[PDB]
Amino acid sequence: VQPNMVKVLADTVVRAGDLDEAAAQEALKAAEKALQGKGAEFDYSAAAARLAEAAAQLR
Amino acid sequence: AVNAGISVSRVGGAAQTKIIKKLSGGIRTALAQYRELAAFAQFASDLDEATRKQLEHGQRVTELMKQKQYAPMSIAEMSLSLYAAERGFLQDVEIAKVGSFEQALISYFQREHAALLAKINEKGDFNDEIDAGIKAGIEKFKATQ
Amino acid sequence: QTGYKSVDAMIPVGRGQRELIIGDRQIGKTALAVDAIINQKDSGIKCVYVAIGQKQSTIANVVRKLEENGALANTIVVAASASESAALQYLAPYSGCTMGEYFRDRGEDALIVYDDLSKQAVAYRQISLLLRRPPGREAYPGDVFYL
Amino acid sequence: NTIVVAASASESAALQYLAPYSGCTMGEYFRDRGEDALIVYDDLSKQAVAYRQISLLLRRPPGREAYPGDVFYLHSRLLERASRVSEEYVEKFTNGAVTGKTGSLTALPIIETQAGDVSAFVPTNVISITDGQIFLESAMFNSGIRPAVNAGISVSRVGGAAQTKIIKKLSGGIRTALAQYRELAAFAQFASDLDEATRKQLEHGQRVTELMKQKQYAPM
Amino acid sequence: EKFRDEGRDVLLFIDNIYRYTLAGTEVSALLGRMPSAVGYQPTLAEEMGVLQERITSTKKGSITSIQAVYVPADDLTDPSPATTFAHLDATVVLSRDIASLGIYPAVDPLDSTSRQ
Amino acid sequence: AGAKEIRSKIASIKSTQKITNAMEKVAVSKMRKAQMRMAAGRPYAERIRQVIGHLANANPEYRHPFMVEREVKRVGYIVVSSDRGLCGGLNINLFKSLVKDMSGYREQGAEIDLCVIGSKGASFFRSFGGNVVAAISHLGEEPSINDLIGSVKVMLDAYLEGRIDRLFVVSNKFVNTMTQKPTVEQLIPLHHWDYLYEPDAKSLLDGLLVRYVESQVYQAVVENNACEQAARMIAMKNATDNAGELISDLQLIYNKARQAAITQEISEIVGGAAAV
Amino acid sequence: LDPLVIGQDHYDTARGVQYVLQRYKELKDIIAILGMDELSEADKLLVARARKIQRFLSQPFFVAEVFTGSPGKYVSLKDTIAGFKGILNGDYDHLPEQAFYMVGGIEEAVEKAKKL
Amino acid sequence: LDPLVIGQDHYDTARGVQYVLQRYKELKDIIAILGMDELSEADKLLVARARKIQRFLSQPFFVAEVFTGSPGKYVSLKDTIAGFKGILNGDYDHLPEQAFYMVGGIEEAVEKAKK
Ligand SMILES: Nc1ncnc2c1ncn2[C@@H]1O[C@H](COP(=O)(O)OP(=O)(O)OP(=O)(O)O)[C@@H](O)[C@H]1O
Repeated sequence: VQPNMVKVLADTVVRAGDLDEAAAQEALKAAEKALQGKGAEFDYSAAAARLAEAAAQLR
Repeated sequence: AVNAGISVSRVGGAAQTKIIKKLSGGIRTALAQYRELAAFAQFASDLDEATRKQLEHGQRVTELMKQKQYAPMSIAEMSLSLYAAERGFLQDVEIAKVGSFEQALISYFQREHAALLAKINEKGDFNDEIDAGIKAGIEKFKATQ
Repeated sequence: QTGYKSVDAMIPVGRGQRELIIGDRQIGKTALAVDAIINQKDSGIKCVYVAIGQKQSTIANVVRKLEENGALANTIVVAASASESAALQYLAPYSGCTMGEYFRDRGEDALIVYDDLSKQAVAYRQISLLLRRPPGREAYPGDVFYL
Repeated sequence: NTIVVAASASESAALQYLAPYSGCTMGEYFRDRGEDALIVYDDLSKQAVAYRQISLLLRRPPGREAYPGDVFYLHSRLLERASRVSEEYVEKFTNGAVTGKTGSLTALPIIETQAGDVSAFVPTNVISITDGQIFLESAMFNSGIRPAVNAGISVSRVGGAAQTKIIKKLSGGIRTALAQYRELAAFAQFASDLDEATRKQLEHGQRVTELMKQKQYAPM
Repeated sequence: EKFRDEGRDVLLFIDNIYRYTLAGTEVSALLGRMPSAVGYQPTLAEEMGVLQERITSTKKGSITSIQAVYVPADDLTDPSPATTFAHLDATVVLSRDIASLGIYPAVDPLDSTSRQ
Repeated sequence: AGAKEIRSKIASIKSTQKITNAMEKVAVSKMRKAQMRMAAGRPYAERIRQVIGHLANANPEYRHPFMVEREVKRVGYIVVSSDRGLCGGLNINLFKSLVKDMSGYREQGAEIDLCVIGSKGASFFRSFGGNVVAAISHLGEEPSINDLIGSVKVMLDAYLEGRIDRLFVVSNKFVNTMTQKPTVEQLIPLHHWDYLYEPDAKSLLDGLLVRYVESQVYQAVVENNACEQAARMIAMKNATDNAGELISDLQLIYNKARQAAITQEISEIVGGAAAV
Repeated sequence: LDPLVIGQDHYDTARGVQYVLQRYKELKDIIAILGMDELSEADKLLVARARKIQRFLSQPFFVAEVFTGSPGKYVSLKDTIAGFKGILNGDYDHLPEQAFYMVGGIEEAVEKAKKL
Repeated sequence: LDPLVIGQDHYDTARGVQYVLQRYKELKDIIAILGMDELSEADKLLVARARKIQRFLSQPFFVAEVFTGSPGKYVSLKDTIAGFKGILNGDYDHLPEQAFYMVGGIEEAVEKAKK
């Protein structure tokens, strides 16, 4: 409340812990982990530079 | 309108003069790097440095090979234009002012270094004296004109 | 030397070489060959220009452009236009070639343009089909490579 | 009201070659006396086949698809007889017995093509001779549009001069709606995402295209 | 040519040049000549050149020709338009979309070409 | 070889070309729909940010852990990606800027942790082996903010226990209908009168910062959806043009085969007629 | 194939089968390039009903039992009209497309669907 | 090209090279229309190995020294079998494809990749 302006900032859903913690648990459970990689691989750029050069042959 | 991808001469540089054979080794590769990259100029601000500089050299060599009808050039004038393309004196010059640059350079060498052009127009010789005189004339053109 | 930067830098032509000029219509084939003729006016190489199947006004414009650039006195022009007999259109390249071979056989250097060999093959196809010779690919005679 | 002229498939090729000229002479009887006639040639293609058989058996020199050099003259001699003649020609022919009337013979030749190839020799000749063409397509015939008229490529050179006032007044918006449906026909399965005016033009084009269907043997 | 030889500049209109070519095909088929590629007469370029080389500018006057061209099977590399386009100096292309806008004459400014 | 199979390939590439021309217009309509969903979420977030920047200056007696910074070697990333194909370099340039920002922390010895939105980024770290702490896919053409609550809370709870020290979001911003710019943007380190506070204002700050992080992640997801539809528009226009190029090449091959067939049939007729 | 010869019902069943197959003939290369998911819902239902129409057109023969290994079937006209009307009306939208291949009557397609 | 003449190893390398180039030839229209990005992952890997095979099949010649200025190469049969086997097995998936162009051995592609 401002003396010339009223601002209600609402909610799409009821914010309580029994609804929000279950969404946090479903977000933790749905993380698909197929191989336990170290994260320091080079193969990202070796696919990405080839796929970046392949996209300009189309346009 | 010469398609440099598929035009070829079987005799090649056995027929050519020495200065023309020495200075045209980098023309075909600059036109080759331009073939596919000529469609990339609509997004070329978000590219790496070597691809951007290869495409800039490709646009400069492509703008150098345009030529009017009924205007022949001698051995010395094509050697001046090929040395201006090959040795990196087109690098700070924009595309729409390439060929006007070429014409002004030819006129400057006709009024300052006419004995050098008469030396080149004998049998197309190349040595270190001609190399140094051309590079000193092009640096004085790029500094004072 | 043709005087063009792209031709003399990339695809160089020597004395005695055969170098084809090939492409679609109206994109500058006569222009490159005529400017290669005009660049021989101070080089010692004499010139022959053979027009096969062209229009007469095109031939007269070519000879006026040869006189306006100072190279007509170095050049023989042989003309067999589009409303001549097909025999003369077939035989004009060999006649101009004999005219260049005069300077070849005496230790001098010449340069010849055949500004359409494709119209000479059409005229030889006309002569061979009127003799009822059996044709092959694209109704051309079997000896057309030999032509 | 109809004279039927028949030259069947087991008869001589000379009779199949002469049948359209004989039927044209019977139709011209009505044109020369200030009356109006309409003639259908149900296969001019088979007449060209019979004339090709006659010309090859007489050892006349062949050309494209082994047709002789006068097959264009064969169809042009026949199709130029279909005409509208002036009142002066009719008064000259009948020696003043019929006065103040024009006469006419209208032709509807029929050409069978092979898999939509209209650039074969005999269809190119009859397309070049005539005043207009009605193209029928097999794909529109299989899609339920039982008069299979492709309105995009069919054409009449006479046009709105050959129409009454009410038909010429109403037909132009139907032509505009069919051309808009031919431009917008790919968008019909994705019409829920379109703009409102584009959807309105698409629905009007679908309604006009559904109105162009008509049963056989019910002329309006 | 008589109108050109009175010292004038003459227009000559040819309604279709392809029907001139096809009449040459039919006349060559009636005389029993051996046909050339895609069915045409073996004197195709010569019979085109006898007609087109008489349409010129001379020292007395000129004849300028306007000839409408049909293209067979929408093929520009067919021998009849390939022989005809070797003689043409300009093309004028008429368009339906310019005429539907009410603009007359309906010449396409992008599709019409000229050697001049 | 023969003209029939060339004619059937021309009909096949024409039937592909019509519907790629249609789905370009479908991508235009879904881009405009995602633009009106982009325009509606902004006056929540500017009022929340103005209230936060008033309350952080009016009350210096409490600092939330989001508002201050810690220099410990671990960072977190929230990657926003699509689930379908036919996007010309949206995901690929986004992934390129992602490995570009990740390599400055990977060479330092710092640990990284990833939250993934979309199926293509899940395929990316499933193929190459990224360590994912929270994942979500199958959000449609209108995403809702109640789907994002869990993955954002896993990201914030990993900040609140001291595991994450800095959070970023990697998503594409709508510059214009022709330009999609892959950025990395920081989230967690963000008139002389005073608001009355009906609860404690500390718990008000504890709520409003969490709602601001949720609104920023939701605006990034909806703007990435609009960038996906613009890239789909550019890709279907390119597919229509390359289809027309292949149609023109096959039409030249068909006209060559038609002329050769007429010449061969006439040579057979003339050679048969000369022998009789 | 006239409504005054075979009746109205036979004619609408045959033209409905031909309309659905002519539509699927235009959708085949589109599914061959982009896939099944990129169409609308009525296209997906029509492509599934059309593949079932193309498998149900097949029949084992008594003279071809040396080639198939399976016995031959005789199917009446009314069984054919009722089966193709039942596929066209969506009364078998739940069965897989392999159930309609080499069966005979529509009841045999239902018996084969329980064995896949 | 028969296993009782040249051995099983050389024949298997040649059949694997021809398999990879045939499956690359079958994807030309779909790569021309939609691009490489909508292939599957094994298809993308096979297109990458196919372009490296196509670049490694070229060779500078001794009689073509006038055309280019690059020196000619003689490659033995053992180095050809070992190099194409190393491309087909995945030993040079980290190399760029333009390092496989106009070299003699696979070791010259290894030195050309570091430039
Ligand atoms: N270097 C050039 N710069 C500008 N215009 C040029 C150049 N070369 C040729 N042209 C123009 O291109 C046009 C076509 O050239 P030209 O007549 O030589 O072509 P062509 O292929 O020989 O044609 P034709 O079919 O008549 O033999 C001419 O109008 C000419 O002026």
